[PDB]
Amino acid sequence: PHDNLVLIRMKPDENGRFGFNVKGGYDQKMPVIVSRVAPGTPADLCVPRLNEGDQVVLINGRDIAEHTHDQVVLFIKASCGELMLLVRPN
Amino acid sequence: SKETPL
Repeated sequence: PHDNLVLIRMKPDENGRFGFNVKGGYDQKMPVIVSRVAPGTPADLCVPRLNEGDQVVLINGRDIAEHTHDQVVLFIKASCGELMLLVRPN
Repeated sequence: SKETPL
């Protein structure tokens, strides 16, 4: 992914949550995909909105192509004061 | 297939 990308910025909630699920990485033979988006959460109310099926390319400006699922999760957990995501819509 | 909420 490099042609039609979307840059998303979201501030975490009171509990330090964004309201979205991730699947894949380097340890999993599948890219990082946003599997689920919870309603009324930062991921659901941000502009542009983070949608289900979006392929994650960057997390806070870092390339996560060679990173495992656990590392990807911990990188998102280190942006809590906003989370930056570069995704490919699907 | 691992899934994690954030």
